[PDB]
Amino acid sequence: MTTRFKKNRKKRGHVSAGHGRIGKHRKHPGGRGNAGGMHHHRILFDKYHPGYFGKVGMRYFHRLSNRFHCPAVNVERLWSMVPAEAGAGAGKAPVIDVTQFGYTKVLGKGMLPPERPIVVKAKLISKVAEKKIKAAGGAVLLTA
Amino acid sequence: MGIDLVAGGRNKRTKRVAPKSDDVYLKLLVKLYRFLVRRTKSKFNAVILKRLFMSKTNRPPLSMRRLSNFMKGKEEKNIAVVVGTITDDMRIQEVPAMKVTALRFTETARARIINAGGECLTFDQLALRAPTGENTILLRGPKNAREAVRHFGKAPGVPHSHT
Amino acid sequence: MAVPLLTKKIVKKRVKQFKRPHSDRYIGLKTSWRRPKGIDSRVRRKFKGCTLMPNIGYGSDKKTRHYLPNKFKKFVVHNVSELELLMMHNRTYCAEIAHNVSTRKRKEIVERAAQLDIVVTNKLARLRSQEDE
RNA sequence: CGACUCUCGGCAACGGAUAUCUCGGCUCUCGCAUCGAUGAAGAACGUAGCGAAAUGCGAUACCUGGUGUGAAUUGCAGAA
RNA sequence: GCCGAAGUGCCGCGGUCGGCCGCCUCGAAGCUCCCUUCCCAACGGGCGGUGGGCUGAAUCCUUUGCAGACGACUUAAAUAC
RNA sequence: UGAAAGCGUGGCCUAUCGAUCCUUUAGACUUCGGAGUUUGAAGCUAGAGGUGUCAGAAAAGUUACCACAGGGAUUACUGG
RNA sequence: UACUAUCCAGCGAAACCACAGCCAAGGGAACGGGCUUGGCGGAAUCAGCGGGGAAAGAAGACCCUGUUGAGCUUGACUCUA
RNA sequence: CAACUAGCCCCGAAAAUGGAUGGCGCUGAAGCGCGCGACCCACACCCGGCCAUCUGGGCGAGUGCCAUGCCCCGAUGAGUAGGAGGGCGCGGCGGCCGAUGCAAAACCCGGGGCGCGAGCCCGGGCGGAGCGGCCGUCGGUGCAGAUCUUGGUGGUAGUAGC
RNA sequence: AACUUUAAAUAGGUAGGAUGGCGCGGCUGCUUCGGUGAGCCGUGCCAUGGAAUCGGGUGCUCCAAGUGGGCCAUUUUUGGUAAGCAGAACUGGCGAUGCGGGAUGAACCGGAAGCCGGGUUACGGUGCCCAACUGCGCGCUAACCUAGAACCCACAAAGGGU
RNA sequence: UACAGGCGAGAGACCGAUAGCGAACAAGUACCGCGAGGGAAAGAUGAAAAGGACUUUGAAAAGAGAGUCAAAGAGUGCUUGAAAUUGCCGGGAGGGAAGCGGAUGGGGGCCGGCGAUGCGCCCCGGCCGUAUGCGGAACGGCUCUUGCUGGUCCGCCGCUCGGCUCGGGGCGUGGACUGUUGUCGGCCGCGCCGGCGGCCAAAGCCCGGGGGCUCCGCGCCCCCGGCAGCCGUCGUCGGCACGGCCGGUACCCGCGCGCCGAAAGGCGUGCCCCUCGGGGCACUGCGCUGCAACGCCCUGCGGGCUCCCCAUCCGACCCGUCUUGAAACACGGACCAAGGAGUCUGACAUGCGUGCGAGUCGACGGGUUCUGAAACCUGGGAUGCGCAAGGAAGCUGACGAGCGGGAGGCCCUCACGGGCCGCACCGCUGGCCGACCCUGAUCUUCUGUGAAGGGUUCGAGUUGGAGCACGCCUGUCGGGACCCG
Repeated sequence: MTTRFKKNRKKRGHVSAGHGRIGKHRKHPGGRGNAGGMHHHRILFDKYHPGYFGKVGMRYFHRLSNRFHCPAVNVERLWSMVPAEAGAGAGKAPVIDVTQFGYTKVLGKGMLPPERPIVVKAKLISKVAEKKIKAAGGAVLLTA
Repeated sequence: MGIDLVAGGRNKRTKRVAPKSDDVYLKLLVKLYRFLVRRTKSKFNAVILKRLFMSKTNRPPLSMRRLSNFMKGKEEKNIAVVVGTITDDMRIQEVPAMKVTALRFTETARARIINAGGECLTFDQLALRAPTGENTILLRGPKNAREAVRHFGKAPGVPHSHT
Repeated sequence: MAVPLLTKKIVKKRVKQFKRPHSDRYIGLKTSWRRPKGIDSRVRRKFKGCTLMPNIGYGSDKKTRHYLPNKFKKFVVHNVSELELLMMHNRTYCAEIAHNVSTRKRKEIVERAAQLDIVVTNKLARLRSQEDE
């Protein structure tokens, strides 16, 4: 028996929260702020997945350093790295490579298990305090 | 008649060659297993038949990691029977060889496994050279793990006091 | 084997004939069986005399299913090409000329059918279409 | 035992369903810009040989000039 | 002659006539041709052949008022108290 | 506290109590987003101010002037 | 006593209809035309009739309920010309 | 002779539409209590045949092909609400094959036959221009109702009536 | 009932082993004034073997429909004079149940129902209806103020009879 | 960038006259209302009007003839012309009888069906010819340069023989739906007869003995020993006589294969028991599952199906709905035709399928075109591949895991089992990360740092990922949202 305003399930997903209960979230408001001004993206994207293709990754160009020991800016190898302040990379599963990732922030200590030459340098822009008093200098390489 | 007697009539029925088996290659392959199993002594090939019957939405992808880790000199390079597919999200250069047979391989896997050693064997060959089904492990593959046991929906499935 | 099974099907009959309840007094209500959905029907409750319901057990022997009473399997034959398939069977299958087929085309079906030796009902259908009682 | 009551068939009457038709609707898509006191949108009432209507038109009234096509218009009459 | 009933049938006589393994014969027991009751009684009807006989009723219109919602009831009129 | 071993997370035991919001109080922590400093504000964690229809809408009457959806789940009336 | 009804000639609807139509008692949605059991068992019908068909007309106006209205009142809630 | 025990029968035991061990009727019962045999008797039980479903087998080495096939098992099967499963019918579309003025579709048919059914098939009659089967695809897709909607037609009724 | 020393029955819980025991020897911040102990790890030993019986198999996970008004009988039981009453306790039914029986009856009795032939029963019957002994055996009953006649059930009592 | 109007176009898995717009047709018409406004019904003769002159009846309308037409069974009720209803007539039934309208059985009434007529053999008539040689070829196993073995067939000549088919002649066996009867086997019932033992066996009768009771005696009782005898009940075995039903046993059920005997049936030999009559017991392989009879198949008829009458039966009124319960003295429904209600979408969950897979998702777009398509392609963006906080943020999430039950495999063993490796999966105990709280080395832009050791806290984590896209069913939400109020 039905009249589809009983078993159909009432009309609206309230009374399951309203006086009945189960599921979802309960005890609601936490912090609030930020608005549409202070907004999107702090990225975390792992270094281990690029570290897989570090060895064959002379498509992000090596130069003075060896074929195996490869300069790669990881910023322009990671898609959608762009709108966020910094991407720092985690090391999950072992890496057995002599890769070199340049980052805007690093999970450094991360560098220590692939200490077999890695090049972990800071990003001038990571500081913030660099004098663009017209002048010239630091930024980060990029692509979409 | 009985309620006891009705109990026998209401029994199991897991049983199914899958509701729709679209893949003709899957369908002929299970026929090959069906023919050999009743003409051989092999418990193992009978297990394969069930795993290729009921669902494909249950067959688990298996990474190169953990495949390598249980053949660690305690299985001397046997044949790994992989129900679903090999996937390639690791680099160690794995074991220096291994004969891996599966239902399906990824295109990356076909290149990667054979250039580490052994040979990517098809399940057609597995049936051919081992209807006896010996010197063989059904290697592994999980879906029961951290993500997606009852961990579904939006916000999972909980520690457990209330849900 | 085949012969006593034929005898069982033809002589016994479950030609029960599944009539819908109250078909007799409401003309528009159809002769065709439809299952009484309501609890309140006597037919649903399985009272005898209220016309017994169709069930699988009423069903005939597997061999004698879709057979003509001659023990031939009936096939409606559209054209000359289909007669070649029937030729393989001979005794087992029958040829019966389709409704669509007109009188001239019936004749060519009959003469070919004679060669196969599957004369039964094929000839009979054609003869009426000519002019005959 | 006519009859009556009932039933069916065959032939019908009833009725306008069904099939098969469709110069129409319906919906989508495309192109186009272009009303008026210089008297509109809309109405009214007339005008065709024989017209009630629709359509067309306005006392220059089912139409005019000019132009194209190149012989019909037709229910009947008729002009030649 | 009886049984009045719901007698409608029963009983008696006498020939005639059929049937009678009642008794005796003939060819014969074969004529539904080597299991298929294969119809065989007669209460009744149908239908011919032939020997008689019965020589009409009823109903309509009309009418009466004895009678009536209309039929009907109840009277009358065709050659005569 | 008691010699200590011990015992003590209120009342010998069984009743005696309260969501999100919001405020209030504590934590000197975070954020106020172009950078600071300082007021002020907003957060997070644990308490208080409370809903007695007590798992927690924001609510007074009348209708014989009445209306409508339903009900014999149900009255007044018959019957049982 | 008139005019109907009735009967005629002409003319001619509607309401309403699951299927229909004889009772008694029994059990049963606890008051039957139908079932069960007994009694019965006029074709074909007309004029009448008001017991019955819990006849028909009307989603009971009453009465209860609905998180359904509206009219009204005010020391309701909340606003306002 | 008295007091008891407990059987049936009698009284106590009076209601309305006439009436109900259901009825007739029944008295060495057809009553009442009880015994003994025989017997009667549900879709139950058994045996056999058979259907589907479920279970277990089996048979493809190709080169007759349904191998989602075929064949052997045994047990089981009511069934509302409801679920899942496997089918049928209609309209149109892509494929494929057929049918036709020498008579299509449609419609009629106390005419035949098939399927458990959904339905299908075929004949005869009517008819006069296009249509159906099969494999995919898709729906404005199947009716008995809804105080149903719209059209037709009864009984009422040749009646109330005028 | 709101008393109980006492105190049943029917109900109810647990155990009857390899998801176990035992030997060996490791660690700890624990615990012991003490390696003392506790727990948990490696390694070895012991099978039908831990009452009975059964498992036409069982265990496990995901997801969704309907239901969300129940009603009845035996038994137990509270309120009420009672009720086909209102409300609990247990269970079976109806609901979701025909068929057979109770004349008849949604719930009682018998039994859960595929389709049939043949057999055989249940409940309940065997005078006739109405299939089937007017069968046998042994009693009782004579009813003019209601003869008697099948659980539930169609009512019935105190009390009286030389 | 927009476009439900207007104008002028192209199309659709659009609709097919109760549909589609209100309107296919004179439609915003006719009509309704005082008005605001409301608003239909209504397409089809035929190729061509060849739209029925003329004759006749009738007041006329019409009819009947005729003419016309491929067709008037097409006459402006017009193509087809369904259901309901109505008429005629026929059949069944009957005017002595009771109705759910059906089922079940039989008869009538009505009608379709029923091997082309089978087989062996021989004679005539008819036609053809193999083998082998010849001549031209599609084939095979294979090899696969290349090789060797095996082809068949047709053309149609040579050389030798022979066979088949239609019909007729001549002989033997006997086949055609369907109905009937005999039988073997299986299953089940049926009545009847017989044996032995149990229950120390004893009722029992004759013979013998004693006792009691009766104390009037007959008689009655009781007990004990010898005895034909026959008994109620329990158990078991044994034998007959018949029948129903199903099936004819289509692979191990059954059975034959040398001989006689109509027949059934019997006929070896050794062994052992009995040692009589007879018995039990041993000893080969193949092939294979229906027998007797009658009718007729056409003359003629069995039969099937519908109605009716008679027989029989649940007949809770017919269905649906509501309800605990519907026949209900609940509610709706005179009847019938045609409409007529879980749809479609966006975003979602599960399941199932498909692809690809640490990625995945072409189509905003651009290229291009056979043009609303299809094809091609871009960077991506979205989602995932790591998380956890309210937030700042996080040494920054890489050291890396055990145990028990575990399919299966491996090893040993003849097997039973034992041992080894152990997946799926499940349960459990840890470590690691974030949030939270402690711990805070060496160091250091002066408070940062985070080695190091922990915690009845907590997470949608890591501890050896699985997704994403597309689709379908079902569930879910917004939508008119199952339909209607």
